[PDB]
Amino acid sequence: FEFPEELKTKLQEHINYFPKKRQAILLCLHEIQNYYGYIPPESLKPLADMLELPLNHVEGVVAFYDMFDREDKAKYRIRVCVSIVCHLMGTNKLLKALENILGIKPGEVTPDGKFKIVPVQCLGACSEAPVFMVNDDEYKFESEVQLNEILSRYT
Amino acid sequence: RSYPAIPRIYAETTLNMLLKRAKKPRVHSIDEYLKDGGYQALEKALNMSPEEIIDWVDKSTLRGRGGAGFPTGKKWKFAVQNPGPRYFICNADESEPGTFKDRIIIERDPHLLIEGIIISSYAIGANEAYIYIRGEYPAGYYILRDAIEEAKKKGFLGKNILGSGFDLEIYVARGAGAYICGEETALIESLEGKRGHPRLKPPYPVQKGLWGKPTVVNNVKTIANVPFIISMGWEEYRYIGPSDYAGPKLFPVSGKVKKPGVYELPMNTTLREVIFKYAGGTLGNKKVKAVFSGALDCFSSEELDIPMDYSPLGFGGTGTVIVLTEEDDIVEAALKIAEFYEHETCGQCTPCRVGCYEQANLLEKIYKGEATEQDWEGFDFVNRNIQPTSICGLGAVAGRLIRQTLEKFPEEWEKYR
Ligand SMILES: Cc1cc2nc3c(=O)[nH]c(=O)nc-3n(C[C@H](O)[C@H](O)[C@H](O)COP(=O)(O)O)c2cc1C
Ligand code: SF4
Ligand code: FES
Ligand SMILES: [Cl-]
Ligand code: NA
Ligand code: NA
Ligand code: NA
Ligand code: NA
Ligand code: NA
Repeated sequence: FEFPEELKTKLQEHINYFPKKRQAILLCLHEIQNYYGYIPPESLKPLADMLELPLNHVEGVVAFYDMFDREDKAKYRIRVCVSIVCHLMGTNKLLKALENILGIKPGEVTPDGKFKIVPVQCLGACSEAPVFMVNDDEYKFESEVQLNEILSRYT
Repeated sequence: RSYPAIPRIYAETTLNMLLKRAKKPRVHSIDEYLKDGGYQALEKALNMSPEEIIDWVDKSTLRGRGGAGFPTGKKWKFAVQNPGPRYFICNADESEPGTFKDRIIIERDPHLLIEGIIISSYAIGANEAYIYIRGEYPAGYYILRDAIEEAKKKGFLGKNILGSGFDLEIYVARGAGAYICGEETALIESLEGKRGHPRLKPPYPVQKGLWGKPTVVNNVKTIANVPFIISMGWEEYRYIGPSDYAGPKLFPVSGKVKKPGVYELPMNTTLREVIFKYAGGTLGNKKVKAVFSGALDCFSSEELDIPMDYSPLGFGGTGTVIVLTEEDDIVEAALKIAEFYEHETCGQCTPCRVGCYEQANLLEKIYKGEATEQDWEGFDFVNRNIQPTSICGLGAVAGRLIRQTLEKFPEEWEKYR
């Protein structure tokens, strides 16, 4: 298993960025998930090498950080906050609209491998509860009609 | 310059300091920052000795804004008493439920933060600084990177900043979903490319920190005060607000209010004033049942007339105000707090690991109505025994809000038993 050169460039760039190269492990992992739509298990041996780090160190890191996913490939991750504030303001309304529109519940990918709903803790936007992200873009949920328009931006 | 989409968090200020620009929901770039006199405090500071800056920030009475309230001047003095090299870290993990204040300074007035970092680094003799920003803030990361490049093009970063002899580079690092990486020692661990496990203290970071070197970790807002202190002088700054807790304070208000958002106010402000005078009262004008102080504390409606300070019978915390009205099930809300601590314990300590999981497991059963009598007596037990043997503050407080909720709303819990 080898990364495309397109991708190795970005990873080298992150590795040169910090003074020591092992400090770039999270930025490399972010970049891999961004590129593949998940962290492939087979990807971790060549990463460990670029970071001059043993494999099992990288394994424990991926497992510790909740943003990283090794199970399911997904083009758009819909991160839905389930913490106290969004619960009070209508997480359940948002999840219902998502189920009506996409036909899936938290932790499921759609059968086309396009959307995965990912329940996350507070997203630091509680004034605009209930909050969700679609990859990097972030929004307040107002209604099912509104949600439907937003999701239609992601092809 | 497209950034990822961001909700436009409402912001209002009575002091016109940290929110001077950030009260408008847009990126203020360097040209607009320079027009309000930005980077002139930096210039001023570079004509004073590092020691003199330490003294000014000490005399200002600036306390940390990340929670502990530790005097920033004293922290800086402790670090400079140890031989260098020295590191400066900006804590931008902001992952506590109900807290969304640091992100608006980052996304709207990045040069306020960058200016503070440069001054602060020079004060402690640091030539390397880090901003550790949570990974669910992608937009703030990209905005910070672009702003750093701007400051560099204008000669505010690099080698020999404005002919001063000071060198500084600011590296921007991202998290990957871990609340504990906001604890300063676990942040340094994450910065070292490891898992975010809190270190035992002592030693504190100011002696042994990043690569074992003297390290100052400061919160975004603590740092954002530093340019103001340099610009106005210490004596002027210390007279802002109450003497016991001087300076601008930021209150994130959420939940059942009409005007949820971030408010810049003095700390002599009352909890009722925050909700009713500033935040537009309750939503639907329902009566207030409780205020959740983030995930740390629970105040009842009979405690709304308390100063939002760090005093006996004060509000404390990070002044985070989540409002619950009369129709809100507080044991359903207690479960939500339980579930936070369950997902966020790092696992190192046994009582924290096991107690955070079991608190959430059992309270779910109690909520769903399928808890045995042994599940009830065990919930109570688990709740009072998360703390033992823990080597950081998350274990210390994981049962705290929930315990107050049992003590202050017994009628609401009896409904479930
Ligand atoms: C579990 C936990 C989470 C924390 N999260 C944060 C955080 O998100 N931001 C922060 O500035 N401090 C946080 N702290 C406190 C820091 O460890 C530290 O006290 C602070 O960053 C020091 O900066 P200050 O002097 O500017 O307050 C947290 C502490 C604990 C125990
Ligand atoms: S108290 Fe909990 S969160 Fe803190 S170090 Fe121990 S196990 Fe980790
Ligand atoms: S509780 Fe959902 S963003 Fe804070
Ligand atoms: Cl602390
Ligand atoms: Na977010
Ligand atoms: Na709205
Ligand atoms: Na200019
Ligand atoms: Na940069
Ligand atoms: Na986090």
